[PDB]
Amino acid sequence: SHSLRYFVTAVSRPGFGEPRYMEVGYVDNTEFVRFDSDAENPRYEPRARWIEQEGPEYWERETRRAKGNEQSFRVDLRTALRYYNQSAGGSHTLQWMAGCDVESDGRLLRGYWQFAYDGCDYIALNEDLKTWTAADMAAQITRRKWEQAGAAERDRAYLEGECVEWLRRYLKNGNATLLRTDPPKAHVTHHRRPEGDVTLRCWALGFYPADITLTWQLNGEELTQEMELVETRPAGDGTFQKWASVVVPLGKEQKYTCHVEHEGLPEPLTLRW
Amino acid sequence: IQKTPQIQVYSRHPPENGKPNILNCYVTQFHPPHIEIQMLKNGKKIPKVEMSDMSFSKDWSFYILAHTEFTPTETDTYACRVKHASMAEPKTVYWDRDM
Amino acid sequence: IGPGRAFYVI
Repeated sequence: SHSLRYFVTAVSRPGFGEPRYMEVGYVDNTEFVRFDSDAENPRYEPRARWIEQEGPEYWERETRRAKGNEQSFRVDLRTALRYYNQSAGGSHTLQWMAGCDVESDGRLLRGYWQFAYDGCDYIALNEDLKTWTAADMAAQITRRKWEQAGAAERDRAYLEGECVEWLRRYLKNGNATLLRTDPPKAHVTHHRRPEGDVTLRCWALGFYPADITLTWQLNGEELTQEMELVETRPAGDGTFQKWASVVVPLGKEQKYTCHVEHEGLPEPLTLRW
Repeated sequence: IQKTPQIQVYSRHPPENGKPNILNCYVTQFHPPHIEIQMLKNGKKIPKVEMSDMSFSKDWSFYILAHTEFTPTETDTYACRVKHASMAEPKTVYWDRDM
Repeated sequence: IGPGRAFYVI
């Protein structure tokens, strides 16, 4: 199962001239395109070696698309100051995420399209892709405007059309790093503590793609709120890392079990110390 | 204001003295977006550091990665210092190689 | 290829 996802952000900077508009594109967990309005002569650039041999007609079309969006977000930004009556002195943040989840058989499972203002949800396209969900009475103004204007339809057409078509195309050119599943390197480590007991940390290194669960068990029972867990972090080699740890009594470190589930694991691992 | 960053300092591979590596300062889960991230070796700033992986936590909190090529030595100390609006003063996090 | 706001503004 593959996905093509785009993350868009525009942030205002009062006094500090025009706001910053940027776009980052991903396939699965792999970055491949970038946009930044603070670069002089703002144009679209490749962020993965396997995409750069797309042609100029592609990039120019992508420069055209972004710059067009750059305008909508400046205009959208000022509208936010009236829906909410906020100062024209402070800077604000508007977010946007759109993409598609596609099964290996070319069929999609889910498509996203959704906006967030000042770090909080705002409006979002529903799973069924037909009506909008507005967060508040400031966001519901937009709903009516876009329902009458039949906005939802055009949005739906990208997801169903171009997104699927270009993912199938993307997936044939960068298959070296995209069509790959690399297994986790797991183990458990022991660390004595000043407080008199022990910290057991479970490791999972070098796996790809990035979806993974790490878990601790005390003879079959899970200690979720007892473990401390970091977020999945990139190792920078196309692979990822993660760990989770618990605190156990000296002498009972071997009663606790650690499990790792991933695509790169034919059968789910089980580890102890 | 609106979420406090979660800073991690680590290397691509488990470190070995004398063998080239990459130092990652992974800063995540914050808001607002504007943020500054410096890498420090023995207290002085390191000149060229690259920025990657800007995203949203499916709940919109931001993510950003800082990385650098380096060679672990027994006598040198690494750290990443990050200043955010939710934070009173810039937080410096030190690399510990034995996690 | 990304999506376009198509000037469907709020």
